[PDB]
Amino acid sequence: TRCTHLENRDFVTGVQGTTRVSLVLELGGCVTITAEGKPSIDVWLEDIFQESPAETREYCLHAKLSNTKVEARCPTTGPATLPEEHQANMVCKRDQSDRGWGNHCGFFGKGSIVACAKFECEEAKKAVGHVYDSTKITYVVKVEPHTGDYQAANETNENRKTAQFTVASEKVILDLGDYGDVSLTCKVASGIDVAQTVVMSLGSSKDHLPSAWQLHRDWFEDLALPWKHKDNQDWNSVEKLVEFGPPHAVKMDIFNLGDQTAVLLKSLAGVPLASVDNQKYHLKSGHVTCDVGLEKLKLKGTTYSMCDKTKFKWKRVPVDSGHDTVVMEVSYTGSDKPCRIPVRAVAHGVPTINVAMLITPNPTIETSGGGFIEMQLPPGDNIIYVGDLSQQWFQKGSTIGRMFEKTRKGLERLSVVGEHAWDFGSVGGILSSVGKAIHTVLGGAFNTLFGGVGFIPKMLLGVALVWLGLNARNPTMSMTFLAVGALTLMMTMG
Amino acid sequence: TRCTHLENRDFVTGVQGTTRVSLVLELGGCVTITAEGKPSIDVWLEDIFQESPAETREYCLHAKLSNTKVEARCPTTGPATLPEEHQANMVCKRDQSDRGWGNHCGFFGKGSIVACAKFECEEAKKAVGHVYDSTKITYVVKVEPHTGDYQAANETNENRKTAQFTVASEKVILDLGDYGDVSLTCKVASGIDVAQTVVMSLGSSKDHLPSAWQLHRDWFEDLALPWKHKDNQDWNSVEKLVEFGPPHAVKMDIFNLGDQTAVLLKSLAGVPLASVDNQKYHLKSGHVTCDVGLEKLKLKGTTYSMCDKTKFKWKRVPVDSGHDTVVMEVSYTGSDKPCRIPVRAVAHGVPTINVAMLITPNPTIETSGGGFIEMQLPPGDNIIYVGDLSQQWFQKGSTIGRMFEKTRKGLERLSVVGEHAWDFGSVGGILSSVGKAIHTVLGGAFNTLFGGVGFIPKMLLGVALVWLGLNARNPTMSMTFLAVGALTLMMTMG
Amino acid sequence: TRCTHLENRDFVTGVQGTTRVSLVLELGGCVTITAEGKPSIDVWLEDIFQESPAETREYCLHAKLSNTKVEARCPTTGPATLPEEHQANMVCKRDQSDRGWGNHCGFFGKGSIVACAKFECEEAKKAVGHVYDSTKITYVVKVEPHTGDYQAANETNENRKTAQFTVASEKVILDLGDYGDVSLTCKVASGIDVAQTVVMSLGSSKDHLPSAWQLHRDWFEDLALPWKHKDNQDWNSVEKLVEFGPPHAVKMDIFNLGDQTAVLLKSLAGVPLASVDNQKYHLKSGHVTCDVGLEKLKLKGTTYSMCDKTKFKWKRVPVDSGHDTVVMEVSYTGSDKPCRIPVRAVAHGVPTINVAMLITPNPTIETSGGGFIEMQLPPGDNIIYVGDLSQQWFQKGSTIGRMFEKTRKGLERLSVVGEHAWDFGSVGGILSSVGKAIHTVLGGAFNTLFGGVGFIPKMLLGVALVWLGLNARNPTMSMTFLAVGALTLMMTMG
Amino acid sequence: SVVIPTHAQKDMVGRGHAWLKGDNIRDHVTRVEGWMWKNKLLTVAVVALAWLMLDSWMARVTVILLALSLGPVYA
Amino acid sequence: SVVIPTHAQKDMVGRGHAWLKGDNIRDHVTRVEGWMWKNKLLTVAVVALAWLMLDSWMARVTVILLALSLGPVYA
Amino acid sequence: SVVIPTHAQKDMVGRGHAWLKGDNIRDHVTRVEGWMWKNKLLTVAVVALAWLMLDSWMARVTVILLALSLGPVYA
Ligand SMILES: *[C@@H]1O[C@H](CO)[C@@H](O[C@@H]2O[C@H](CO)[C@@H](O[C@@H]3O[C@H](CO)[C@@H](O)[C@H](O[C@H]4O[C@H](CO)[C@@H](O)[C@H](O)[C@@H]4O)[C@@H]3O)[C@H](O)[C@H]2NC(C)=O)[C@H](O)[C@H]1NC(C)=O
Ligand SMILES: *[C@@H]1O[C@H](CO)[C@@H](O[C@@H]2O[C@H](CO)[C@@H](O[C@@H]3O[C@H](CO)[C@@H](O)[C@H](O)[C@@H]3O)[C@H](O)[C@H]2NC(C)=O)[C@H](O)[C@H]1NC(C)=O
Repeated sequence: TRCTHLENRDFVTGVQGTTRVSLVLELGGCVTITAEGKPSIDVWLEDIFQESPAETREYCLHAKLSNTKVEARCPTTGPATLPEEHQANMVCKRDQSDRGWGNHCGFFGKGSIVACAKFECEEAKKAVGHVYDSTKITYVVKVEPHTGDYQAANETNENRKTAQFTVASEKVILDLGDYGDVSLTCKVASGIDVAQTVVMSLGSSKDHLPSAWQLHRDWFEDLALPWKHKDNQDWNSVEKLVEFGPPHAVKMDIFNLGDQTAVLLKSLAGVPLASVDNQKYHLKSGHVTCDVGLEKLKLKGTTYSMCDKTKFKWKRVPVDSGHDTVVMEVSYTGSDKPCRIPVRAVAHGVPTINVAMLITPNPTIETSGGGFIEMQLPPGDNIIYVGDLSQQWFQKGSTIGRMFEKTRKGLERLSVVGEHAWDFGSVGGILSSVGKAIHTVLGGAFNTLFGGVGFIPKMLLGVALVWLGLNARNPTMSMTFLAVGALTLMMTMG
Repeated sequence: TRCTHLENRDFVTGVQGTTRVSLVLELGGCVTITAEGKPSIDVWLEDIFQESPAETREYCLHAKLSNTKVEARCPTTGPATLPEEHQANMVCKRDQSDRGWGNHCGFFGKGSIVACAKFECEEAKKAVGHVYDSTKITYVVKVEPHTGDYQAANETNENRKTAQFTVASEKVILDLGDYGDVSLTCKVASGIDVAQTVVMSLGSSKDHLPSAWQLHRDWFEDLALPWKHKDNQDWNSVEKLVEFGPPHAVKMDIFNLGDQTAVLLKSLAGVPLASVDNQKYHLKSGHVTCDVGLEKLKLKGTTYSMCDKTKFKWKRVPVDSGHDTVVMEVSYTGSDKPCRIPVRAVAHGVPTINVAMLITPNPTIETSGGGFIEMQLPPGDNIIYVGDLSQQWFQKGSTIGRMFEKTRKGLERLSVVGEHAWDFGSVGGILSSVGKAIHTVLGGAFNTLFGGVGFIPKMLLGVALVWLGLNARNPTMSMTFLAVGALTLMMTMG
Repeated sequence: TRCTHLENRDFVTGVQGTTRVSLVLELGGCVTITAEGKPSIDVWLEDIFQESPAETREYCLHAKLSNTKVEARCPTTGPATLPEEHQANMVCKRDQSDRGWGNHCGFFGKGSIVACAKFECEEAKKAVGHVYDSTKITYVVKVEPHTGDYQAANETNENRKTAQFTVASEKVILDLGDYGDVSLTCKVASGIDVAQTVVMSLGSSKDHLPSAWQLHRDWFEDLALPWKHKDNQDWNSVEKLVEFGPPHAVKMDIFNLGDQTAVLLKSLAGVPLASVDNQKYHLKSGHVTCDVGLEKLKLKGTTYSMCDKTKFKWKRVPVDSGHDTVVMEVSYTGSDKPCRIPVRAVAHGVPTINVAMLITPNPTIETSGGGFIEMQLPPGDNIIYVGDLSQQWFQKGSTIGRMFEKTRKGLERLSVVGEHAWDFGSVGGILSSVGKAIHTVLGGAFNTLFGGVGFIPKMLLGVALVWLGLNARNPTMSMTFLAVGALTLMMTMG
Repeated sequence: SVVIPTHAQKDMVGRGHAWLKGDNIRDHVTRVEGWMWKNKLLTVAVVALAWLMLDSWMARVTVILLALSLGPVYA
Repeated sequence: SVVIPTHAQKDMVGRGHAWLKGDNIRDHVTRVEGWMWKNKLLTVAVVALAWLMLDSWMARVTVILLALSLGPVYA
Repeated sequence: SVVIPTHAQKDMVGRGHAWLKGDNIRDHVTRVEGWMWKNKLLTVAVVALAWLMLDSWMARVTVILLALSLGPVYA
């Protein structure tokens, strides 16, 4: 019901006797867990949020200068000084001016001039940063079974369960009802890195702008802008936004460089977005490794008789889904209402073999509704039977395309999530562990070399390494350079 | 006198028989003319201005979106339409989104979505440009004879005259009083190119910014910002300041890129400044070529007797000016006020030889003024006599230093002016004509090639050219490329 | 007689036909001028001073800290700030301390701590600098004819006349009374370098230190000490006298480096001293080049009659002075007190040829006194006849020794004064010009290379160049190295 | 003026919405295209210079691309 | 996504005041220095590879400067 | 630690009295001798080391002087 809404969807199969499933949940994706002899469930991560986090720094994006004072002195006379050079929130500059008899100085030469102004920041032009606390960052994980009834995204499901995960949670039991219980027993250390995550926001929100941005600590702590802290009163580095023109006799024009919001936005391309509603600071790009326990799950509808075959009718006719599946919903015209649906399919001309891999394992029609059936069929011209209700079906695609798409999904998960991609659907093995170690080492090398380098320079460096290896006289150096260049090119695309 | 108020100054010396002097009056410099038998005069360019010029396109630097609308259709229902499209000041975008039964669409697939929003410009966020007219632009030239009186820049001089040169003026004859007439003939066509000049101004009052800038028409007209005319109300290219985010089912976000004034100021580095006053649009950088006629000038106080030797006191003892000259003032209390000052100078140990190059024609104490003297001395120890007054003077420098300074000033004039610098102090010689022609051709070629290229790329191109010259086997190409590279490097540094 | 009061004396013999003499008068020196038929005079530079000279930047040698204040913040609670960080006359420091639970924080890590303290300067501890003015610095030259009466150094001489020289003085004529008139023309520019000289005061009288020092502007302006100007109120670079200890949790210790007068005094070894009385700032080392005129001198007492023989008596018998001269003092006991002393000397064995070269030309007795005589006899056995008196004199030395001493004095004058020594007693010529130009070139090069290098490193570099010349067998390089090394070795000794 | 380094760290990305994904490359392409369109004789001269003075295809391509990339940026 | 090329035309310049003369050069220098400080390991690797593989000092310096000046701006 | 460079200029010394004339040389000699009297074994080691390792007499002497002059002022 839920996974059909989101395009990014993964299927997990749990063979009979399986005790636990390991997942890497991620925002913007759904996971359907199909198990032998147990109901299928949808598990997804709804949001990551903290309430009332601490702030870090307040960069000023637009300044207003109030009062300007200029002091000049004659060449032979000493340097020019102001009381304002040693006051809080003042921006000053020292330079030299050409003096003479025209400027009423006794000698011709270069004088001393100092110009000062009062720095003040516009209230709505200010970039505020917030940081997350490991003990308080909360992960909300939702689980809904396959109840056999369809509800749109704007209709609430009474069988949906929510679990909020802080570091104080070991194992969460969700009473799915007649479908048993499901455990989650998963970790918060595998999520985002709070020590290197900053959620920047702008005070002005009605300017048609995102609420917040998901930044990195190093970039946010190295901006060439004035800064302070909320409880503090005196600004730091006030001369960034102010430029002083060349002196003219006894004058020095002070110029304001305008608003730097546009430059900041132009330099933020590619960063993930975030949200703020009231005091909750959400983020919309993240993941968390979570295990699912299928021990206590229970199949509803095994003691029931079988729905009559000659009493079905279409409510929605089957259609292609967004995930290579068939979705439908039937209606039943009988009084023996709580019963089981006889679904089956056959390729045209092979009527003795069923080819339907039901995702709703045991469909039921109940007094309160039911009838939503989702299946996956092999390519070709099939026939979908629900009792006496036939529906000729032609499934698109091919086996080779399916294998290629599965490989592409694996590669994309590897590119997005990273080393945790080896923890997805892992039942415990040696290949996964060695792959994870190799990927960790490779990622460490790649991040320590080209971590803060752009896409084009990385591609050019890879090509330069490839050329050096190709022209390399010594075979060993040639092989080393070709391998490193190919590795850099492969990692660069991700 | 007036030339002494500026650090930049030029001396034009005329031998006997010279009656016309060709000058390149730069706005920001002063010229002192020292002939024989005639008074010295100061000629400089005051300002270049026009009242009420014509308009060009006006851009928007910060927009204001409102009345956002979205319309989406289901995957097969057809394309989406909005009346707000095909309307003025409305920025729109068309995209596709993922639909399905979760969004109440009968089929899974990509559906058409369209978003629109109204466009407005903030009241004081504009970059308006203006264009001068060759027939209406005005040049102001002022003349000040050397009457022996000194006045600071704050005090007005009653001996000063002004002349305005439009194309209808051409030739203006000034009456300097008892010093005769001075003829000026400035050709306006030799000034700036009005076609390629735009005086851009931001409408944002205060904000601690320059009044206006002096731009080039191509750069201003090739900008990627919305534009329109003053009289019009509808903007063009309204989508330059706006961005649309990825669709989310049945809604897509419209973003405001912010105020681009800071980027514009960042991209205007090195551009000359200007002014607007109330309605007169001035320029602070420029030049004009004038001819000065020295035939009708007279010398005041030639038949005056000589002042008494023992009645001279130092009002201002000699001091070193910024132009390797000496400036002093005296007082006289010996009655018979209209008389001639007996000023001179001799090097120590050589009392039989005078080494004074008076800049004032013949210093004279009148009934109600006189006393200021300006003069130039050779390096070494000197003695300055004004009657019986004595004052030891040590002039720093050397003959080679002065020659180097003169050639340095000539090179600066070439770098700042161009082919008109060959008309400075000209006497119509063939060398000047050939130099002017060669400079015209070389500068034309250099600007055709490297017109819009920056300093660093020009230097790298010159280095590459010299490397090609050195490495090239052929002697014919080696000399050509090495000489061209040397020309490129010398012209780029200047 | 004044030339007899010090060990540094020079003799100038103006042969017949000499009207002017060029001298280099130094502080601590005396010049005796002798002519064929004119009185001898003593010309010396007495003082160099200026009244109320300009005041340059001061320096603080000993500070006075107080109002110590410290602020600390927890590791993840933001930086610590004080209002005193942005105030005047405060020394502040930022560092990180180690926090925990015994520091009453919440997390173990690196905190932020800041310490500030008010900076004051002790009343008596400053280094005040002064700069001379070329138009107000005075050179005091005194002249004293050989009257014939001896006054000690602590007795006023009525016949001594003074001339104070500034830039406004051209040719000062001094009235010596019955001995005629003497003209003087001194070049101030040949004296001290005002622009690159500083007079530094320090301490109080009770500290038992020199009144002032004669420093170099470059050295004075590059000191690493707090500084300001008298008219200022806030010190600059107050962190140079304060050291901050390592942090300890919530504490930082601020230490006073102490009094820097001892370091400054130890750094000033070798610089000359000065003097300061009331508001005058004298100098004790210096020189100026003057030109003396002897044409108006007269010889007194030529019309008197000779004294009696049998009426003389020794008052001070001849004693070998410190400059190869013989000084006597007699007492005539006759009524005709105004008369001429018949002085005469003959070498033993030739009683018919006089040998005395009287520096006191025409000794005369007078009512007030008279009787002092100074001679310069040839080496050997002599006899001094003064009337009927006799006194055997053995003048130690020889002509070769005297020529060697003259050469030694010339070399010492080159060492001390330098390029100006070639103008001493010079009528012009070519040797005094070629040698002066060569010395100017050598001094310029030597100052440009080893201006601020010490005696030991200069000797080391000279030895290194000499060895390089000796080893390297190329003619040109060997000769260059040997010559330059020899020049360095000779020039570095003074 | 004010220099804000571009956010080159992509360690936080996910499947959520991103702020102007890939407009740095479009900005670079627009800048290069504009500079080329304003400077045509210069680019043609560079192309003819590399073509007749170099022998290796890689050398020509590298020189041309480096010139085009370094011209507009360091103007 | 608004790119405004710098005003490289200098025909109109004279002896008057100019707007932030030499600011772009300082911006470029600061950008290069900031990039180098954050990628010291990569810079050392580039220098060492140029030393190892290139046998001419001039080519070595040209390659190093090209890499350093071409990295940060295209990030 | 306030370090005040010594006044090494000789452009103003004449015939008048001076402040602590020829005291830097005396201090240098005293410092060197004092260091050499507290490091007898190290000084002997350096002398014998230059004796044995070198045959050029001037090399021996210059090495000894350089070592004994670089010891105290930098330790
Ligand atoms: C989730 O969103 C869906 C879709 O938006 C929403 O279903 C909507 O319910 C409303 C409820 O009124 C429907 O509005 C209809 O609009 C027109 C108005 O003319 C008519 O179809 C309906 O009015 C008539 O309805 C009766 C029979 O239906 C008539 O007999 C009578 O004359 C009424 O006037 C009605 O107003 C709207 O069409 C649907 N949209 C669909 C089905 O796509 C659903 O409720 C939302 N779920 C929530 C909020 O939990
Ligand atoms: C210059 O100083 C000298 C001393 O250095 C002064 O002369 C000496 O002064 C002392 C007194 O301090 C004399 O003592 C008395 O002097 C006179 C005789 O001269 C007489 O009153 C006493 O019998 C007694 O001796 C001393 O004699 C005298 N002589 C000497 C050789 O020292 C001198 O006055 C000083 N000059 C000036 C102008 O101050």
